[PDB]
Amino acid sequence: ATGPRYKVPMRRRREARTDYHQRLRLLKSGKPRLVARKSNKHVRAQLVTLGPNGDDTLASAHSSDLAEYGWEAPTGNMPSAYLTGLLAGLRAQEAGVEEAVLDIGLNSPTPGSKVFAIQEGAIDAGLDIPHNDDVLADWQRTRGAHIAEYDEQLEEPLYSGDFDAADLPEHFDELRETLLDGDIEL
Amino acid sequence: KPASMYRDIDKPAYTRREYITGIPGSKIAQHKMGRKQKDADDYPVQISLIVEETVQLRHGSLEASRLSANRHLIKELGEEGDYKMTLRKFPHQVLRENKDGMRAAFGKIVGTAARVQAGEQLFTAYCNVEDAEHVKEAFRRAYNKITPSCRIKVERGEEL
Amino acid sequence: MQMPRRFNTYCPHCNEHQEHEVEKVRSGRQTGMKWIDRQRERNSGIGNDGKFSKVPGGDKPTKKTDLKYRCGECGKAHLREGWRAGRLEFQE
Amino acid sequence: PSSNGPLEGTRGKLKNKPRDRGTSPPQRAVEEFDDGEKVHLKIDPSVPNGRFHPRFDGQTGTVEGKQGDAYKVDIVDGGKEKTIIVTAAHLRRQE
Amino acid sequence: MHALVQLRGEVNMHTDIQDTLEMLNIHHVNHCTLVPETDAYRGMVAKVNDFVAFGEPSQETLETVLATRAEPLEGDADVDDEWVAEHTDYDDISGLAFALLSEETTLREQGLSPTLRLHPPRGGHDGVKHPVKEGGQLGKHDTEGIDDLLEAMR
RNA sequence: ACAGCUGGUUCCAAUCGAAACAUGUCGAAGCAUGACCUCCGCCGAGGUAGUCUGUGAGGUAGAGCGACCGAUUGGUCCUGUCAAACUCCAAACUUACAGACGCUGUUUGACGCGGGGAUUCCGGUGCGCGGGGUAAGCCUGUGUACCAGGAGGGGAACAACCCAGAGAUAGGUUAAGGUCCCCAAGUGUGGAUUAAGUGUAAUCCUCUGAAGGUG
RNA sequence: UUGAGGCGCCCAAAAUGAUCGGGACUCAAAUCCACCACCGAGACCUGUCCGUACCACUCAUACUGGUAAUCGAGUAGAUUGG
RNA sequence: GUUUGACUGGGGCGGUACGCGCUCGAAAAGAUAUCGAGCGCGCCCUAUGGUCAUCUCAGCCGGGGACCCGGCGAAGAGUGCAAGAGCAAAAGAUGACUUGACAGUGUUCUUCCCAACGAGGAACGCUGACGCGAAAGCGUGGUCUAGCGAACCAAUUAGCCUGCUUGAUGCGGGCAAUUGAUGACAGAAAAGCUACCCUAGGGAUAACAGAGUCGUCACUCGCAAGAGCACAUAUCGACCGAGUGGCUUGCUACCUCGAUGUCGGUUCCCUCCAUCCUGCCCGUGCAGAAGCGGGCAAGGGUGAGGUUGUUCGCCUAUUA
RNA sequence: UUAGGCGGCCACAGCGGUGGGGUUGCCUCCCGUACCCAUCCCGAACACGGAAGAUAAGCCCACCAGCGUUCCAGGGAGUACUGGAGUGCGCGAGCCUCUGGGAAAUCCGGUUCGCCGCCACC
Ligand SMILES: C=C1C[C@](OC)([C@H](O)C(=O)N[C@@H]2OCO[C@H]3[C@@H]2O[C@H](C[C@H](O)CO)C(C)(C)[C@@H]3OC)O[C@H](C)[C@@H]1C
Ligand SMILES: [Cl-]
Ligand SMILES: [Cl-]
Ligand SMILES: [Cl-]
Ligand SMILES: [Cl-]
Ligand SMILES: [Cl-]
Ligand SMILES: [Cl-]
Ligand SMILES: [Cl-]
Ligand SMILES: [K+]
Ligand SMILES: [Mg+2]
Ligand SMILES: [Mg+2]
Ligand SMILES: [Mg+2]
Ligand SMILES: [Mg+2]
Ligand SMILES: [Mg+2]
Ligand SMILES: [Mg+2]
Ligand SMILES: [Mg+2]
Ligand SMILES: [Mg+2]
Ligand SMILES: [Mg+2]
Ligand SMILES: [Mg+2]
Ligand SMILES: [Mg+2]
Ligand SMILES: [Mg+2]
Ligand SMILES: [Mg+2]
Ligand SMILES: [Mg+2]
Ligand SMILES: [Mg+2]
Ligand SMILES: [Mg+2]
Ligand SMILES: [Mg+2]
Ligand SMILES: [Mg+2]
Ligand SMILES: [Mg+2]
Ligand SMILES: [Mg+2]
Ligand SMILES: [Mg+2]
Ligand SMILES: [Mg+2]
Ligand SMILES: [Mg+2]
Ligand SMILES: [Mg+2]
Ligand code: NA
Ligand code: NA
Ligand code: NA
Ligand code: NA
Ligand code: NA
Ligand code: NA
Ligand code: NA
Ligand code: NA
Ligand code: NA
Ligand code: NA
Ligand code: NA
Ligand code: NA
Ligand code: NA
Ligand code: NA
Ligand code: NA
Ligand code: NA
Ligand code: NA
Ligand code: NA
Ligand code: NA
Ligand code: NA
Ligand code: NA
Ligand code: NA
Ligand SMILES: [Sr+2]
Ligand SMILES: [Sr+2]
Ligand SMILES: [Sr+2]
Ligand SMILES: [Sr+2]
Ligand SMILES: [Sr+2]
Ligand SMILES: [Sr+2]
Ligand SMILES: [Sr+2]
Ligand SMILES: [Sr+2]
Ligand SMILES: [Sr+2]
Ligand SMILES: [Sr+2]
Ligand SMILES: [Sr+2]
Ligand SMILES: [Sr+2]
Ligand SMILES: [Sr+2]
Ligand SMILES: [Sr+2]
Ligand SMILES: [Sr+2]
Ligand SMILES: [Sr+2]
Ligand SMILES: [Sr+2]
Ligand SMILES: [Sr+2]
Ligand SMILES: [Sr+2]
Ligand SMILES: [Sr+2]
Ligand SMILES: [Sr+2]
Ligand SMILES: [Sr+2]
Ligand SMILES: [Sr+2]
Ligand SMILES: [Sr+2]
Ligand SMILES: [Sr+2]
Repeated sequence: ATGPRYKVPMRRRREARTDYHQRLRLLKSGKPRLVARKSNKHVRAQLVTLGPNGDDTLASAHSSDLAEYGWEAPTGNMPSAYLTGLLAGLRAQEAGVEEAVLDIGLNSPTPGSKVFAIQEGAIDAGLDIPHNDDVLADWQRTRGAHIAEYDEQLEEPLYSGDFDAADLPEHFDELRETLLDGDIEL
Repeated sequence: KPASMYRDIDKPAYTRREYITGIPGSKIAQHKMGRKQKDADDYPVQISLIVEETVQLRHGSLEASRLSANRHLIKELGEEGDYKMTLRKFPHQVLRENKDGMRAAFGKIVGTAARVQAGEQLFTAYCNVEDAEHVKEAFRRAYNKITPSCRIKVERGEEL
Repeated sequence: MQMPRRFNTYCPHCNEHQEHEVEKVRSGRQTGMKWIDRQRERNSGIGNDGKFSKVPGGDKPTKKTDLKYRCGECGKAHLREGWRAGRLEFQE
Repeated sequence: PSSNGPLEGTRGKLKNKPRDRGTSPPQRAVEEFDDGEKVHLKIDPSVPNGRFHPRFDGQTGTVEGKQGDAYKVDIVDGGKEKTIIVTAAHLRRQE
Repeated sequence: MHALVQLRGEVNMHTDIQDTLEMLNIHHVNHCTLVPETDAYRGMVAKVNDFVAFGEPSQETLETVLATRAEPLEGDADVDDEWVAEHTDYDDISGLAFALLSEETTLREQGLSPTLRLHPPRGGHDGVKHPVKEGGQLGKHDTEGIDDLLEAMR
């Protein structure tokens, strides 16, 4: 910018998208990174391996294509997150991937957050990831109990388009259920 | 002291005032001379003085020459004539003298000199075509008080 | 630097972690029944002695902190190295 | 010299050029080498741990196994052979 | 293909230079060798530039010399057409001479000593204290100049 | 008596051939341990004094600084200068590894390994680069070749400047250097300058000659 | 009138007897630019011999034959035959 | 009876370049000297250490040198202490938790380039135990390079081994390791005089003299500011610059320590010229007379005395 | 890649600027605090839940060279410097010839307003 002596941060740092200091610590384990990233309406869960020209993605799982299996609900909540995790956890299981380290990116290590909830799904999928049980949310909030009991405070539908009025966290079970099925086209 | 002691260049460049102390002040009083408000392009004639051998000029030599040099122009052209002479060099090289015996010989700072590579312009005057001979005579004097032989070269002067 | 009177540290014993105190060696006296109390009179007589006719030596501009790390449940201690400290305060 | 410390007269070799200031990329602090591979020893001024003795910058060694995550590169100082312990952060694959 | 000729003694000449000369199979003053022309071979002569006389000889001269000064790998046997033909993949001096110049073979590859032990230049040379350009005898030469010498050192 | 101090230590020849330096030492006129010299045994196919190319290390020369840094002019942006302990730049060059050519080694066994015996630890000079000192046939570094421990030729004489590294004997051609005599070889050729005996003096403690001036 | 180059002159004083080694030299026996022919080492080439190393033969380290462009200086010192 | 070190442009005095770290010297790899230039270390901190969370600093601008809001701001802040270096979602700041400044055993490099050598140091592993974190991971002290010490002896610590025919008791010998220091810092416990001297040696090293050097000294030259009532140049002459000499002094340590007799003087011989007189000259602020300055010139001369050993110098009277 | 995730090289990518782009699609700004979580005070942030609105920011897309930077041309410059050699010159400091290398500043003219990898996706 100013002159020759000037120092311009690595691109991905200007952009403020990669925390290299943390990244390094991650990269050390040698295990693939279970990339967990949010979005206002969506939630992604990539499984990355290191490469000669840049990281490789051996298995992803987007909340969007979560409906591809029969999800008629929103795509930016705990039920959503968990599932997406378990989905990528499976696909990854189909690539020879057995263990990984949770890469929560620039997000925060908050207890019960969707990320940990994403991490919980990949674990359940069969993958081996260093975790901390009591940091994960309670099985219910993972289902959608926190949200269902919210629509109980109705008077106005929790949703716009009709998925249903009282909402069905059971659906969560229904979908999860459908994933443990051997057939299911991944 | 004799110029023989510090006329050649043989010591390392020694000018880091941040490490040197007791450095005597320059004997030079003016680098800009004559009508220093006008400009160099304002004159037809531009005669400079060139040193023919690379050397070291103690500030006492610069001033000693610059003095008697300019002093002439002031005489022949008035203390406000239409000219402007200049001394582009400055005494940066610090000079020491070991004044005991050869034990702990590093000297004590005594002077300052200006390293002038051969072929350079020590002085540069700017005068009108008329006083061109008074400037040449003003240099003939100045080059008698520095160590190297010199050339009085015209930088702009078809009038001859 | 001071020194916490009771800090949580390890020890070359119980393969675990407890509480280790901080006590500057109060040392001990001269037995009188040692191998030096006898050869002090046997390596003498009339004249000089060399090591027995010698005197104590000076010290460094500081004294390392010589300690003894006593244990809580246990009750015994070991020995580590010392640090050149002009002083030291076993805070509380 | 005036002192015989490891960094004696290493202002030049152990310092980054302006635009190379600050933290370094992780890609090379994790690079994996194979026993036998020739590597160029060069310390990364930006990196602190895993440095070999400066006197060995510029040496081209042969990875002969590793210790911990760090490598054990073989080089030859003058005529004496030595085994240098260095971390990837300070290594570059030859050729 | 160039003709290298040491014209300056060993005393006081750098070691890395003298070592180069010996590498180019030349061990005594007045000894000569026929060196190819590659990057490698260039670097060497360049480095010896001051204690030698070099250049490319005329097929003619190269013959005159080979005739008078080539030797087996061991022996007094004169290297003459017959000799040449009876041992070399060639038929006569000119035959050999052409290959050396064309850079197809080497005095060694044939069973000839890499060195052509010449004789002091008859009438003396142009001096070893200046190059050819300054009127001396050191450095690169004119195919004619080179000959003038080699010729004179039959 | 002991001495790390001076002196001396007796026959021939053949092969190789130093160190005058590093670390420690009441050590500096001495030792010890390395470097280096040599001898013996072992190993068994590579080795690398040169060059070229490829992959790396580097901030000295130079340069430059509205690129840091600290110096360092003046004018009502413009204008005047610097840096062993400055650097936006940046060599030549030195240097790690590999390949190639060269050279070398596999009956002359290299590279390497083990063992016996040393000497040595007052160095010197030229050149290149240096640091100190007005300087020095000074003091102290560094690279290198030489003296030391190197004949012979040349340089008037002259350790280290030039040629030259040298078994005996012999014939020949040359090198440095020289060809008027002393003194082997030209009172050589074409041409110009000089009138001072300038000069007939590569290098140099050694051969001076300066600023300035010269119809 | 002015610019540039060459050789020379002035600047230029020391102690037993002046000096380019000396003599002495001036269209040179100086200087510079070219050129021609020579003189001149133990170097280079070459005949013979010697030593040393290696090869063949051999019990031999006795003969004989062979190779050295890539062997032949040396203080301290190590080694070995006399 | 012994001790009373070493370095050192001779020794003494002074100083420490006597152990350590940084920049430069150092000639772009590594190594590299001097009483080389700049300057430090012989500790300090129980948080000023460890981790995690949160955050971004100097300086500047604008709105209400304390505080508050916004903006510019790759780093100029801070990081214990020299210097050079590292660092910005941190190695810096804040908060909280924590005490890894833990036990033990190694690898490698450094110490000591190459190339052998101890203590000390560092990077990097493994076992045990801990601390923080969601986790990867980070913590074998403070971001890196200084802050350090052998044996003998004393004290202290865990377990175990052991003490002369034998049992009990007491007191000992030992494996492992901590502390206490040798700074002359790879560790001796330790003052001086000698002109009454002595021996071994050294020109490896000083004093006279020689030799090199010429800063110093003596002399010259260039330029010529200035004054000389006007006038640089009759005469005087600053500054600066260029040199010659080898009489002064200093420097060096080449020659001489199995000795080259040391100041001044005297006596007797030769020489130099930068000339004091004498000869011939030029200028003059040259009337003359007497000078002042200068040129050629070394044939001849340049003397006697008072103080002081004096050289030098001061003084007297003669003198061309 | 009709707007995405993870990257490598880490300014050719910076600084500054112009123009275009989004009905159930994407990314956002955005709407809102019952919960997990949260602020030494603030749902600002962090965290959670959700679409009424928007393409004005961001982001993606096309382009601009004024500043900064990368590389290139020509000029500077085979200049500065330099490894090897010389009975070449200079009183000397130093210079020159031959041989092998060879800048920097600056000026003018081009280039540069990122490149490439894996995954997901009308
Ligand atoms: C730290 C150091 C100490 C010591 O070790 C190296 C050594 O220990 C010592 O000299 N003195 C100690 O005094 C304290 O403990 C002992 C020690 O020995 C004394 C006798 C002495 O050894 C001979 O006379 C003693 C009387 C037995 C005394 O008893 C209490 O040597 C240096 C002095 C060195 C500087
Ligand atoms: Cl995210
Ligand atoms: Cl204590
Ligand atoms: Cl190392
Ligand atoms: Cl020889
Ligand atoms: Cl004459
Ligand atoms: Cl015999
Ligand atoms: Cl009288
Ligand atoms: K004497
Ligand atoms: Mg004791
Ligand atoms: Mg440097
Ligand atoms: Mg032969
Ligand atoms: Mg002849
Ligand atoms: Mg000749
Ligand atoms: Mg003998
Ligand atoms: Mg013999
Ligand atoms: Mg410079
Ligand atoms: Mg000798
Ligand atoms: Mg004759
Ligand atoms: Mg003469
Ligand atoms: Mg002494
Ligand atoms: Mg030491
Ligand atoms: Mg270096
Ligand atoms: Mg104790
Ligand atoms: Mg010591
Ligand atoms: Mg005596
Ligand atoms: Mg002497
Ligand atoms: Mg006598
Ligand atoms: Mg006279
Ligand atoms: Mg006379
Ligand atoms: Mg008398
Ligand atoms: Mg728009
Ligand atoms: Mg000369
Ligand atoms: Na003194
Ligand atoms: Na007894
Ligand atoms: Na970096
Ligand atoms: Na004795
Ligand atoms: Na010694
Ligand atoms: Na001694
Ligand atoms: Na080869
Ligand atoms: Na230079
Ligand atoms: Na020595
Ligand atoms: Na020699
Ligand atoms: Na002679
Ligand atoms: Na003459
Ligand atoms: Na001998
Ligand atoms: Na002592
Ligand atoms: Na050790
Ligand atoms: Na003189
Ligand atoms: Na003298
Ligand atoms: Na006398
Ligand atoms: Na006279
Ligand atoms: Na008297
Ligand atoms: Na508070
Ligand atoms: Na937009
Ligand atoms: Sr000097
Ligand atoms: Sr002059
Ligand atoms: Sr007894
Ligand atoms: Sr007693
Ligand atoms: Sr002390
Ligand atoms: Sr070097
Ligand atoms: Sr003639
Ligand atoms: Sr003529
Ligand atoms: Sr002149
Ligand atoms: Sr005279
Ligand atoms: Sr011989
Ligand atoms: Sr011999
Ligand atoms: Sr030999
Ligand atoms: Sr005594
Ligand atoms: Sr003295
Ligand atoms: Sr650290
Ligand atoms: Sr006293
Ligand atoms: Sr007396
Ligand atoms: Sr007179
Ligand atoms: Sr006297
Ligand atoms: Sr007196
Ligand atoms: Sr809100
Ligand atoms: Sr001279
Ligand atoms: Sr001079
Ligand atoms: Sr080129």
